[PDB]
Amino acid sequence: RKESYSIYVYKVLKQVHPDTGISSKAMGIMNSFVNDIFERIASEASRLAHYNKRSTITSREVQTAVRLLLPGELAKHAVSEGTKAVTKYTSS
Amino acid sequence: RGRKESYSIYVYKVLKQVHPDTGISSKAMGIMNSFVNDIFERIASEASRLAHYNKRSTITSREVQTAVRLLLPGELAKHAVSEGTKAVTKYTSS
Amino acid sequence: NIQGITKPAIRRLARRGGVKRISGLIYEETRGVLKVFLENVIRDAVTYTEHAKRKTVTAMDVVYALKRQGRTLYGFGG
Amino acid sequence: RKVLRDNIQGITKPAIRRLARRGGVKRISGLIYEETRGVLKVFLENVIRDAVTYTEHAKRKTVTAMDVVYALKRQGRTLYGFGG
Amino acid sequence: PHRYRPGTVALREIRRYQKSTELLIRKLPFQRLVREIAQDFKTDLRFQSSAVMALQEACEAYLVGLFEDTNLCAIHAKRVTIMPKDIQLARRIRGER
Amino acid sequence: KPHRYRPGTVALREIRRYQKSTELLIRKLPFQRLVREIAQDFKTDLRFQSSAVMALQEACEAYLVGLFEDTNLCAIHAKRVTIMPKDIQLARRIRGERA
Amino acid sequence: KTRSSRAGLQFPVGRVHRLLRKGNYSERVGAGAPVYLAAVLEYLTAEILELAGNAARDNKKTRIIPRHLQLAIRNDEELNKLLGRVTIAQGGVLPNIQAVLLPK
Amino acid sequence: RAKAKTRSSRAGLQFPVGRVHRLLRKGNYSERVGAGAPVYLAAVLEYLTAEILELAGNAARDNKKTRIIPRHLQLAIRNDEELNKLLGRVTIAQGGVLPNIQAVLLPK
DNA sequence: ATCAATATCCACCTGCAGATTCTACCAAAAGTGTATTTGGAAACTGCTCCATCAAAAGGCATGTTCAGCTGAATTCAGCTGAACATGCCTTTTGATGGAGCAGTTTCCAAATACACTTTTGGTAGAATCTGCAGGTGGATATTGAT
DNA sequence: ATCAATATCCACCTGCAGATTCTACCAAAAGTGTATTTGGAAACTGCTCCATCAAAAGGCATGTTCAGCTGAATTCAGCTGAACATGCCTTTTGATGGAGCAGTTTCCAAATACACTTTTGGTAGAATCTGCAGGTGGATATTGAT
Repeated sequence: RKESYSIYVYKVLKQVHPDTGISSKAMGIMNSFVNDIFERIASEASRLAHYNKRSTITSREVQTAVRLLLPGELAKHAVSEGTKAVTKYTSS
Repeated sequence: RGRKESYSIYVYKVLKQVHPDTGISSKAMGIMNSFVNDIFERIASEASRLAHYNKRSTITSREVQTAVRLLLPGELAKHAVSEGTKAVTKYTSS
Repeated sequence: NIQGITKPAIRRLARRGGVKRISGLIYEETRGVLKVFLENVIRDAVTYTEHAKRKTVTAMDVVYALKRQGRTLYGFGG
Repeated sequence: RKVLRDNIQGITKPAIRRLARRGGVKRISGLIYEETRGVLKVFLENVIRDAVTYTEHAKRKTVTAMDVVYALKRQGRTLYGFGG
Repeated sequence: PHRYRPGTVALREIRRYQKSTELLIRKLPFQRLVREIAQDFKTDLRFQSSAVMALQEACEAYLVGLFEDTNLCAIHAKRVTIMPKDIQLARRIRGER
Repeated sequence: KPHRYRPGTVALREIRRYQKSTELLIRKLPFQRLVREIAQDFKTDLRFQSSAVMALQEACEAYLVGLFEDTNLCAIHAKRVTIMPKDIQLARRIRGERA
Repeated sequence: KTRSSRAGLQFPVGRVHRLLRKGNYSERVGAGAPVYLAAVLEYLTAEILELAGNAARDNKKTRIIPRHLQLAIRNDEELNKLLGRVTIAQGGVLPNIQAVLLPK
Repeated sequence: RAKAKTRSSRAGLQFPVGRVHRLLRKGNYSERVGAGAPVYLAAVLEYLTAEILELAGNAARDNKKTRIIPRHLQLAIRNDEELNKLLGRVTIAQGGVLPNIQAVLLPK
């Protein structure tokens, strides 16, 4: 079994555009995009923990890495979304 | 205390092997330390990716070799492969 | 086989790159540049193929070769 | 505690001229100097932005050489000689 | 006998191919090229056809981008005609040389 | 005479002089002020190891020198000898700095 | 009941956790890290799909295709910079003719 | 108890095989590290060091100096095609540039 | 058109800041013994890639005509380089207060470990829906002639 | 641009088939509970090195004047590259065999992990050694002539 983000991309698409669809090639693009940004964020957070002699990647490393990788307003909204989702997850 | 490791003594040893009557300024030694750390991280991270791509949990000399072949520009690669192979076999002959 | 990259294919590429007028020398020059590019990308791709101990260059080998050359390509696995 | 302002004008016309010389330039339009100050301010802002992000993540108040070296490397401008 | 003036069909072609996304090199000659170059490393390698297609997308996107830079270089020299010297400047500044 | 060199002669001399040497070409204290001003607008009350200021200055000077080389080639390309803003812009656009 | 639903997200928090755990990134992965990373990935995906669907409605399509993704990426300053070194296959280029090449 | 031999002496190296092994093992490159990986890696790092130091020492001799400085490292890196490619995105602090004046700028 | 003026080259010399050597303490390799993990040898498939081959669709090669672009030539206003005086402000060397970097210690909130138990995403046929073929012909744009 | 004639562009349809969803099953993954361990935050502090201030000197920024020569603009033609007709052929489309290559599946020797103990290699700091910065001022090369 080979996994991908297809179903998740699809669900986000039905959030932001309920009537719009997406072709198979376009979903391959989106999948590559998710994989790309994942490896960028993770590998930057890994370097961040190394430089600071910590064995753990926490949301603090993910947030700093987002601040180094995304350009300006994308970074600000991404930090907002990550903080929101963590706060809503801890509450349970 | 604050003990700081570095490649300086090994760089210096190689210096004495290739030019026994030549010294090196501390800024030039900092360049050489920077270089060693840099090439190290390129090879180790390419080998990590190689093990990960093929679903292996171990970095072996094979991943190091193919990383060297992807990273070094040609004759550098060839001679680096020779020195690495030589050192490995010499090592394994205890 | 390089000459199979034809003058009109090269014109088509230049048109998409917005070029309106083209010197007669460009085609040969283009064929040189293309050749170097391909030799680089296939070289490393083959190297991934060889490390995996395969003899089928896969799409993912190409993706990795393009990636370590700073030319990330989407739509083929990453 | 005194106020830092307008320090991009410390990058003078003569210093810019020298840098162009090292870069091989024989003759320089009069508009180059403000252009160069703009390009330098942007470059140095980007580098320092990231170096301070490393400084903050480490809960320090002192930008180290290593923070700067990490920012330069993140941005494709690896610098040798300042790892100590 | 009706004739378009020089450049008019060229502008027409720019509009068409900038609106489109199809590959502009024919598949078989490029696959032949890929297999020759590759054989210059280990003969009789197989290729997944999606691998050949990945190579082609990479190659055409690279040449198209290079032609956009070359075009800016030609225009910088008060010209509308791209010349080998424009390709050369573009690649030198790109760090390809 | 009163002796006078022709325009270009002293600049060619300066190219040879500065391409032979490696000293920083920007005055040190003003560059440091620049670094502290930029950094303080991002987090008040940073200090700097002086090592970090010299690393910033090496990086900046090597960047400007490199860009000026590329700018020079752009000026030569348009059959000029004098670099102009449009040459810097062409260089930075082709570098992908601001395409 | 899953961590994704718990955090308000469509992207799979569990999968993202397993992928950090197994990616040779660090010895340990904190509990908030994959929540936060999944949220970032979902957000960027939504931005892209928002713009690409917009571009597909301005060409009056109902199916997003790679071309709409390229139009979405390149016409947006921050996304174009984030993805400045990315080739989208079958994406083409923006329509763009240098003014000096036009007639008259 | 047997006499201790460094792994470096065993591999015939000057670079430190055991340090390279620990750095591999604590770098989060992979769960485990093969015995021969730090020897090969240390070998390659020593070889590249020898190459650079060879060319930079020649450049110091040419400039009538016995101490290598960053300028000598720059001269060697940029005058060598393969080193210049390998280090194509690196700044050598205090390195300077190579003497180069475009033909069209020289007096006519 | 040698000559004056200027700059660079190159060799000299010696103290001292910087480099090299040495020395002793100790962190971390190395040896040793044992537990755990793994990746190859043999084996069994079944997608999947190449080697054929052919008909006809398009797309390319070639040769001619000429529009118009590139490049040479020429002119001239005015910008930018070269050379000067002046004196600011950087560099240097130095002394000093103290911020905070870093080195250590305790000890929990937050992590890993392991056993179960549900859930989900992948998968793949079958059943039901946008998008390309591709008709157009009808605008839209271009062109030579006034 | 005015205008008629010519060529290509393109909004507009309509079906059908090729993709995109329903139907449905199931291991692998995700979650939940419990038992543990532990990395890193808090607190506390020595002592490196950072910020700041000053003097004194003299390097280098600044501001000015002026004309050499460069960029800009213009004119013109030689010749190169766009457009086009024509007729040939390469590529597309697609079908067929079948080999051999990926790609899982266990079994287990061989390799790697990891704690504890011992044995140096490597670092810090002190002590010693020494290029060469940086000051000389002739020796040679280049420049731009009046």
